[PDB]
Amino acid sequence: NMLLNYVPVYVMLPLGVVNVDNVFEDPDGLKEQLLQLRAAGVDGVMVDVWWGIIELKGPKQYDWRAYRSLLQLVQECGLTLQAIMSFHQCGGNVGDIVNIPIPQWVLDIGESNHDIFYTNRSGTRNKEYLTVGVDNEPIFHGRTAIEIYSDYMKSFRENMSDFLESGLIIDIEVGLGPAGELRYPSYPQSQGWEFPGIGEFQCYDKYLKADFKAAVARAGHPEWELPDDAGKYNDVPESTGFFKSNGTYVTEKGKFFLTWYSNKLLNHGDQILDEANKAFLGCKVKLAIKVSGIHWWYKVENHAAELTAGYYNLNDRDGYRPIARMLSRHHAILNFTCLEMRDSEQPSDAKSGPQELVQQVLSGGWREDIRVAGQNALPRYDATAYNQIILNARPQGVNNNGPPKLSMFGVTYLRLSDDLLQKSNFNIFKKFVLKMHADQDYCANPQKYNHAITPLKPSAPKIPIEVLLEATKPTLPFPWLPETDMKVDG
Ligand SMILES: OC[C@H]1O[C@H](O[C@H]2[C@H](O)[C@@H](O)[C@@H](O)O[C@@H]2CO)[C@H](O)[C@@H](O)[C@@H]1O
Ligand SMILES: OC[C@H]1O[C@H](O[C@H]2[C@H](O)[C@@H](O)[C@H](O)O[C@@H]2CO)[C@H](O)[C@@H](O)[C@@H]1O
Repeated sequence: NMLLNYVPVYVMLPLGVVNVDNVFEDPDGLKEQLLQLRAAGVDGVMVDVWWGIIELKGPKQYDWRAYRSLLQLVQECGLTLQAIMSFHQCGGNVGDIVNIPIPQWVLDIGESNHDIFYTNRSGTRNKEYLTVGVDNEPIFHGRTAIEIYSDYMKSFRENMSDFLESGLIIDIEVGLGPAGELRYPSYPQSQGWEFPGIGEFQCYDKYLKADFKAAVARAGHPEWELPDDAGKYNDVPESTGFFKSNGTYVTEKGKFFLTWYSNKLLNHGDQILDEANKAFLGCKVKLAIKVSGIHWWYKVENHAAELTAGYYNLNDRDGYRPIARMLSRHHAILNFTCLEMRDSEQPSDAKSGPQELVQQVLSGGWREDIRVAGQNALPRYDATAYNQIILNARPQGVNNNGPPKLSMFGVTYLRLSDDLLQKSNFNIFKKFVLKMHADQDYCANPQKYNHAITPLKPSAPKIPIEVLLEATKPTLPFPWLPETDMKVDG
């Protein structure tokens, strides 16, 4: 049956649907929009559950009331929900039209200890997320950063228990860094970064610097220092000593640093996911993390932008499959957030390969036998964008005999706005939804298309770092069709 080819579609809700004062501002307005989505066959919606709004007053001072009202409305509108545990700030990244800082009480501690923030070589502190350096430092009124995240998710589970039991929440997206993505804030617009700048390493806070120094000492090179020839945010790779041909990134010193830098993210994610598995154990939901799509400079040997973000990906070293393998022990979903771009849409001087990057990441995930989901990186309303998303959703097209050999677990569309609802735009979006559903009508029971969700099982045993890194072995991607067999153009 064709339903086996069905890929669910979710729509992101506006940022700030619940304001900084923890108030569900316009219920009636959202309702009408939500009903529009329901009639269009949309499967569900995605929302940020902002740490800065909920635990604002103080440690463990949670107020879940506004979010309970929101979930109630979504449920009433016949939609499922993807809940993001947003432990980051809204404001300094593209599209952030509202300002939502992390909890003030955490920022107060940051006033006396500036090193709890990601820091660049110049010493600029980025306050949008707590550095991985303090994940296990008990400096937040007795708790470590990971315990804060853990306590938050547990409180969410217990306070939204009725919604979880009724099957409203489809998956929990665990925020692991800037914009909720597992990465370093290497391209901060708030510090002047501009596409296609290579970005900057963010390992200069005292905790990470100390860890690095101890690490190189144990490696027999106590004199090694953090990169000091990597240039600045808006530089191009060839103008730096670190990324130029035969540069530092290829020396023993450089390879050690890059391995150390990227391993911190793998462990950061693995440790917090452990806490997430415990908090939602037994619940009928799946866990997911977000991986950013850094396509600029992907076409040059150095992959500079990926490297500064923490993805140690080179033409001869797969820096994404290790993440996918890590996720397998948690039975988690890899949500890749750059699914709509085509290489030709990028300026030539950016050496951008979003199409190839997508193929590499998705293939790596299917290779490791984990579920892969996606999302468009920038707002798009045109058919070419939707057609590219549909292609990536089912790389080899639909199968009339049974399930397609390759398919994504779901796609989340950014974002709900008045522009999307405009007659012509919404008309195209409806066709997009239809094609994602493989020409089938909206299907309320996920079991029908083999998406039944069972109780969350405890994570499998810890996988040693050396085993995760075996996944760095380059592999050929799965074959992609030149264009989808389910085009919106009709
Ligand atoms: O509301 C979810 C999320 O949206 C934005 O982050 C997006 C970003 O805009 C995309 O380009 C891509 O990177 O995926 C991100 C994660 O979904 C907000 O900036 C972020 O704060 C927010 O959590
Ligand atoms: O900010 C991260 C995103 O940067 C680029 O997006 C640019 C886009 O290329 C440019 O035309 C527009 O004016 O600004 C946006 C925002 O910087 C990348 O193309 C995206 O993949 C990144 O997510």
